[PDB]
Amino acid sequence: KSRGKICTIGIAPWGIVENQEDLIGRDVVRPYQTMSNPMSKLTVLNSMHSHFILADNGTTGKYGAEVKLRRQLEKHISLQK
Amino acid sequence: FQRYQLIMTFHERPVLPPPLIIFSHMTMIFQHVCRDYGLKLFITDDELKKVHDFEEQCIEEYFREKDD
Repeated sequence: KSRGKICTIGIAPWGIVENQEDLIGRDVVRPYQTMSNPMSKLTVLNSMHSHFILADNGTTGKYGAEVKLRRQLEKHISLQK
Repeated sequence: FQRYQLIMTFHERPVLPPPLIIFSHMTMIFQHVCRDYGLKLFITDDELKKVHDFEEQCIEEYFREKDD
């Protein structure tokens, strides 16, 4: 209904995306599928987001790899002039 | 509408006028034994991608304006 863009930024762990593959292409457009498989035990990347920051601690299938980084980034951008 | 046909038929014509076009006709026979612009415009993949993005932006803006 409206013009303009919203700078929505997602900070998600790398171990929860439904396709760890199909994204390894460096500086090249990689098609992604929004179809959700309930039996895949993971979740798809939410569309309608402008940018993503995929942080990994080396594990796969568990959270906790992005809360501290997100809080540190919020602290650093809060002090920005 | 006919401006296009005029431009095309003078782009396809030889250089020398009909009083001295007989020279240009002999060279075609000699070259018988052997369009960057004016018709088309060839562009790279980056330019093609930018053109496609511009066209998608234009069509979505057109539909949004029509609905509003």
